[PDB]
Amino acid sequence: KHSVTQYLEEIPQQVQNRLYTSPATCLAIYRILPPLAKFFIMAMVFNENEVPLLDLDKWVNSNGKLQFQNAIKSMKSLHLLIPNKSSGTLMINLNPTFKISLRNALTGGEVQNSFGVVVEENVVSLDLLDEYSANKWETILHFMVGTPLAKIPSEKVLNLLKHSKLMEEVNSTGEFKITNEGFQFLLQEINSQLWTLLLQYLKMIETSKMDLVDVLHFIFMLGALEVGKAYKIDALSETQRIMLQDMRDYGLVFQKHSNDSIFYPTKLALMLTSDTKTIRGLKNQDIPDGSLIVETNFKIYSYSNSPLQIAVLSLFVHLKARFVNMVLGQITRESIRRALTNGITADQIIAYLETHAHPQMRRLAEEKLEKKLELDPNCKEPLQVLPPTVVDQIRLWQLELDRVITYEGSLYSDFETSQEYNLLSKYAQDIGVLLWKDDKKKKFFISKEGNSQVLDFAKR
Amino acid sequence: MGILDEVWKHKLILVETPDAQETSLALETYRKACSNGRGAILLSVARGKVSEGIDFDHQYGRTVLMIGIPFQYTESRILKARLEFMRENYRIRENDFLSFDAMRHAAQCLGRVLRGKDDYGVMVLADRRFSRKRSQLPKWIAQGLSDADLNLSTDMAISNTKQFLRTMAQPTDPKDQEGVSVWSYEDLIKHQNSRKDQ
Amino acid sequence: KKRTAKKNITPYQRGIIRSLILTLDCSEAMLEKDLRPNRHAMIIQYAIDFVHEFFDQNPISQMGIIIMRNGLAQLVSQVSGNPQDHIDALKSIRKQEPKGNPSLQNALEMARGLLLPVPAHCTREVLIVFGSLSTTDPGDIHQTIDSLVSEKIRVKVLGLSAQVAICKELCKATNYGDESFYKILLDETHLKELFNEAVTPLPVNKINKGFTLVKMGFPTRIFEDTPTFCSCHSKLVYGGYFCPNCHSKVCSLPTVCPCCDLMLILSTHLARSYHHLMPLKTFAEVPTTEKFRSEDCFSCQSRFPILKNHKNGKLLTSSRYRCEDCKQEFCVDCDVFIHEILHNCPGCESK
Amino acid sequence: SPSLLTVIIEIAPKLWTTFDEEGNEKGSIIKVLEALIVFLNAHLAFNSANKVAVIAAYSQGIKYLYPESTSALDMYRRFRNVDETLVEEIYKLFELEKKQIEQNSQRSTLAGAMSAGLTYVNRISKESVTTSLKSRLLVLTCGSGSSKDEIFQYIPIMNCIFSATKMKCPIDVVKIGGSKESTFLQQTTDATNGVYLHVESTEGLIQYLATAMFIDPSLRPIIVKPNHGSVDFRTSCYLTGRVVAVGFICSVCLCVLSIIPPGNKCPACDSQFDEHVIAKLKRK
Amino acid sequence: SLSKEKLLTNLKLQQSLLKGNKVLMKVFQETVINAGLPPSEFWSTRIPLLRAFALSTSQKVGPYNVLSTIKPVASSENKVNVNLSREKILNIFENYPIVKKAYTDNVPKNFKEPEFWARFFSSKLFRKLRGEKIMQNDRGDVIIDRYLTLDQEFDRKDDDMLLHPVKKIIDLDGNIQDDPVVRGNRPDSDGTVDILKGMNRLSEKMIMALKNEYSNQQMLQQLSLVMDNLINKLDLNQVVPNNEVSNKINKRVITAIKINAKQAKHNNVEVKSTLPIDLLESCRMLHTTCCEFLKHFYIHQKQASTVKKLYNHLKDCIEKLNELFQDVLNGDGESMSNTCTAYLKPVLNSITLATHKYDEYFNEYNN
Ligand SMILES: [Zn+2]
Ligand SMILES: [Zn+2]
Ligand SMILES: [Zn+2]
Ligand SMILES: [Zn+2]
Repeated sequence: KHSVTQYLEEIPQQVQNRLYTSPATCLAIYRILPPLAKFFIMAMVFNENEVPLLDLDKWVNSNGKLQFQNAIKSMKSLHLLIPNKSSGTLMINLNPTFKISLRNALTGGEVQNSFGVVVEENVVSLDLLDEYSANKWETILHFMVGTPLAKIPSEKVLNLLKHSKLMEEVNSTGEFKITNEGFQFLLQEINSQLWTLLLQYLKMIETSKMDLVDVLHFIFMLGALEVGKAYKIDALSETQRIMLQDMRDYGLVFQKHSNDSIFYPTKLALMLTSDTKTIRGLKNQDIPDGSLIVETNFKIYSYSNSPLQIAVLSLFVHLKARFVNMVLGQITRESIRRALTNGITADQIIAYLETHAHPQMRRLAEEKLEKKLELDPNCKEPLQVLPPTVVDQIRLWQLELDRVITYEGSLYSDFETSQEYNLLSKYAQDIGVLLWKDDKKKKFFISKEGNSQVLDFAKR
Repeated sequence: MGILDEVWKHKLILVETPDAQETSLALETYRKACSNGRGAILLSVARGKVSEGIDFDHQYGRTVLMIGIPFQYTESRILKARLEFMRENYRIRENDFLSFDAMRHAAQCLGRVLRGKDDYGVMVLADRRFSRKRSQLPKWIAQGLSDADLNLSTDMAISNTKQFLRTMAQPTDPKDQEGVSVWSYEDLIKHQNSRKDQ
Repeated sequence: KKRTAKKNITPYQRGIIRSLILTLDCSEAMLEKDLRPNRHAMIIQYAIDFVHEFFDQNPISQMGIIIMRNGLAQLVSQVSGNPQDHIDALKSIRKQEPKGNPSLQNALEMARGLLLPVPAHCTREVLIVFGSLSTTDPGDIHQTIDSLVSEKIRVKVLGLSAQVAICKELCKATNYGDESFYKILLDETHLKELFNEAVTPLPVNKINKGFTLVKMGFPTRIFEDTPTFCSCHSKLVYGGYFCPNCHSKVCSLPTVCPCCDLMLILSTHLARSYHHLMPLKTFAEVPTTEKFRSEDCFSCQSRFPILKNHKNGKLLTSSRYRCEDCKQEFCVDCDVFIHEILHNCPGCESK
Repeated sequence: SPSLLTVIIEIAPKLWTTFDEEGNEKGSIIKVLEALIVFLNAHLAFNSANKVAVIAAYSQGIKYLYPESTSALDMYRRFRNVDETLVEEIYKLFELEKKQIEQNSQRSTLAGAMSAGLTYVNRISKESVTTSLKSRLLVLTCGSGSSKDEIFQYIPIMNCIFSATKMKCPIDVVKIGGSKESTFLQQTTDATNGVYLHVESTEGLIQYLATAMFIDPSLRPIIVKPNHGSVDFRTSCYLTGRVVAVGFICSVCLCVLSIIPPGNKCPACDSQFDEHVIAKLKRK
Repeated sequence: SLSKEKLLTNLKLQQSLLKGNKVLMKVFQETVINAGLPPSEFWSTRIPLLRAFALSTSQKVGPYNVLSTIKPVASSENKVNVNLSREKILNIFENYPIVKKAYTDNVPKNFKEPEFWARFFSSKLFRKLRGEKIMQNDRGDVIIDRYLTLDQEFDRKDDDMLLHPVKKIIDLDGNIQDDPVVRGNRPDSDGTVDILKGMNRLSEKMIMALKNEYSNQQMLQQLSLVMDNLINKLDLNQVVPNNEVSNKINKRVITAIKINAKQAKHNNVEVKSTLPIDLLESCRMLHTTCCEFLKHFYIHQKQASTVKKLYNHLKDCIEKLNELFQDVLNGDGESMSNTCTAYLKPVLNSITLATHKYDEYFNEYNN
């Protein structure tokens, strides 16, 4: 995941404030920050005066300081605030545009942008054009992955996929195949897929007539809530209107026909930020249609099905004869070796199975779950909540094809005496952060938690 | 065989022996053990003295058995002669009379295991020939003996009796269905049948 | 078609204080295969549940646990008022496996010895979870039963799948004759509810007995943290309570002061008692066609009332089970919840 | 982790006048109402769209405000619907006021309010088995005079406490009125792991609210903000009325009595005592 | 069986319990070997432990199964001392005198461990249990055969000693034939009848060994309506909702709250001299039990002299701890002495208060 939040902080500060002028964008980005930062920001928003950092330290206690650093580093990186070495101290305060926009949003501000929606006869039916948006999303997914017939006419969308290198397909020969990007597209279920596509449209649509402030205004206004009336008609910039038409083509806009009307708020824009339920001629009833198969016997038992879904399953398992409720497929080392040929790591698939194919594995994941977390301290043996056997077999296939070991962290030095090194090693063993250590070299390559805690203890 | 070892491990055995005094002693110890904790088994003879007068109440009897069906002609022909007289003097054939006597003794044995209606208890039999005699039995025994309970194997027998014992153990005391089969004090008889004077 | 208790006819007295001495059964019988793991494992699990529950609802009582292995009664938890000790003891047992025959007589005698110190106002009790179909006594039993009833010691037992004559005699004997306490089970859920109904105090129709005022005092929490110091376990504990009279620290509990020996409570225990003393009238199920009342809930706001003429559906019933004194409706969920968890009737509170 | 903050605002027009009587009449409850609306919106925004609920307590009963029982049969705009609906309901309730409303001043239905709110929490939690709701309610009370401590509601409050603890529902309370520490409420917040706030009258709470009435959803690593000590030296003697320390509690009655036993028939349950036991007590 | 004075005088039992717990023997000796407490009252506190122990002890197992079993359920382990060896043999002895007598008689010679029990298998386990061996292995020799002969008439005389005049409901004897003098027939082969008599006799012996018993209104509505209006009067400017208004007021609120956070934070939910720590712990336990005995006695009451002895001892203990604190301050210095004083403050206060209370009561009684 490119972690669009990282792209957000990527952009410079002045354009960040340019975006913060739009209160709805302020709210939407408030939705994204880690909870610690959320709470701290909500504290600061009202008392119109900077605050010393010492208070914001003493606010948090023990065994939870890691999140303090997470929040402060994130917020500084995206520069929502302005640290102030006023008297040599730290006089924190938000980018005041952010503060005022947010406060306006909380109590009836002047955000005509966020208020761009119009209330009228929302003749849009729940299934009404919702099925059409779902069908468009399925069509583009199939065309990108490659179906027997790809009716994907998104010439702009195809150009974005190709130039963006969305999938390892020979666009010169017209191929739309799964690359590392294609593997990720197979991985990111909904939010991941929509996010990758939005980032691709951003990167491709970045040359001329961008108006990035208007771009994000339109995007978040779409994700915020149903603008409905007068959206497409009134509430859009010129380039904003063009981007809206393009998104509506991309499915992310459920604009009605007649090419001129209010905004058509498809559920997809909601899906962009919701991180919630995923379900979308005139028939389609399934809260658990996807009937995948995955047990301890490493077999594929399917009753429920979805053609693109089962094709995704086939992307790492053989197909011989499609059946009524089943499809001939058995997951083996060869089955995942198919994706290993694409170099697909046995990592995304883990959480994928934990999440996807569950419409047919609800009872399976419940019996594996068994609520064996509160019962874990008492009964020390887990009831295969997340199947470890399958994980071990997958790791074995991955190991069979790999043979290389790597570690994260950074090399450390200036352990002048053996006493500091030994005490830090003991503390790390207490906290389980030392990958490896040696007093002879006074060096190691681990996470920064031990150094952080020692420095905090020393300075304060 | 070792068969007796197991029943020893569970309950008590109290055999029936020809001398009457020792028999009485054994029988009373059987009662004393039943009302005590340890379960106790008394095995006796249908023709024998035990079945004649001794009673078997709630505790003292749960599951009678009838290993085989009692018949006499094991021994000599005095029965043959009397039966000859029977056939010539009364229009009764041999096997008819023999079956009649056998079921007489069988019913006499079986009836002992109940005293009131609060009491209860299994009453098994055991022989191939029993299945056709189901009509020879006294009526009130026959009623409880439904058709589906015929020539059962031992295994289904144990299943059924287990279910019985459990079910009867329940305090199934609606006390309003007992106004049907108890005709309570001075009234339900009075009311019901003083009206039934029809 | 209803399954309700008609009326409660001892809503005047219960044994609020208790000293219940649960006695399990760990003997070769409990190893048969009728309950899912066995008799024994399921038994101990439910025993843990019952321990938690009972020490909740009767938070002023004590309890002791007794097993019956190899014909011996081996105390596995002194009579004590701290649930955690008993919980741990049961934990320990559950990993150990039964043997020998259940010696009901020995367990009974050990209990009768055990409950001697319990004072007059406190009430005694035992709860035999008898599993087998026999006993093995080293003495007369009716002797013991007579001694028991002489010492005013009610006993309730929960047989497994049978009825044993002596146990029936036992329950009928100690409980002032009135036989209702030998309930035996026929299903696991029946077993859960068996323990549940064992939790509550136990009235039948109490003989007029001595009723006695009991001295006790309430503590006040402590403040300091580093001054950690304890007078009931002789440790350092970052802060606890003070006996109002003995005036010595005591680790958190409703326990008895370990210095001047008077009972300690806050009040919430007394509040639980109050809840048990004077419960509500059982909520009535309103007539199907004669109600003509509001179409909602009252405590909650549910939309489950009727359907208005639907051949058989409306002919079924009208979910309006409505309490008497406040005479306000309540959907089934609300009535179940009121009569189970919180006993302040919503409407009957308000007037 | 969604949370169901179910405020319980009591509004006694008697106590409302007392609030006008207290200090100056420099502003009616209107301040409190507006601050409550804002705080409610704040919570409604904070989490991932987690519901709310509000109940009142007028002089002659209680009635819901937000969930808006079936009647017909800006900013995110759901804020809009919640707030406008609440205010319409509350104005409707204010129409429900007259002399017959002035009549039944005998009681104060706060206990009914808390109990019903807890029932509501149970309803919502039970229906929404999926995505278990870490719910927690609130209490806003206009602290008035004319009753130093009404006690006829003592028990139902504690029953509320026990229900709360079993249901795992912290219950925070904000008393606005005279410097009279609402003892039962104080024990309620302290026992059920809450927070007590005895503000002065006329300050715009919104700061107090958003500070110390927003940290109870599903956090609890954070020091609560409770006032001075919460002494559990509980109820005064039923007979006497003076707070007891070394209590003397009868029996099955359970009433707590002072060092003054009437010698017989504890004055809440007709139970004559063993005069021998009386002497044993008198042995001091 | 268990009495307060009985457990008080059960000196061997008390010393056994001393052996029971190291903590127990330690506290007892330091309450005794330190010229402290007579054991009598020391146990007078601990009586329930004694009762429990005693009951846990004298617990005769049942006869019954294992008793029987010792003839049936025990036919395999032909090796050395089998399961419950001593237990099984004592069950045998109580179950059957003959084997006990034979084994005793065959102690000075002929070991009854291996060869004794080997020949016993044949002899007894044919005599009792199964059918008459008669032929086959007739190893029932010497003591075995002698005891066989004995046990015959012995069981006979036992059975004789068993005959009650059974109550006339069951009296099969008087029931059979002892009404009439009749002439029947009879037709329904020795041995095994003895087997049946054997099982009857065993059971009855068992049972008998068990019977053995061994402004308001107006202005109210006015203000209410005023507020109702104000609400209805548009208003409700959530912008105007305080925010914090007076920055000063805001600050003051924050001050209050940070003050309270600090104070409640002061609740951080490790001694130096481990040997002195343990010693002080011993002193605390000592003073605790000493005060325990007083606060028992000073409440309860005619054993005034016992209270006097307790009080004198307690005053001695108080002075002892005072000297302890003096020595601690001298040696460990101040910080360690401060920690010791903190650790002992509660108990010290309690004992001092007890002393003062006794002084007050003594003055009251005297004056
Ligand atoms: Zn302690
Ligand atoms: Zn005390
Ligand atoms: Zn309801
Ligand atoms: Zn009611």
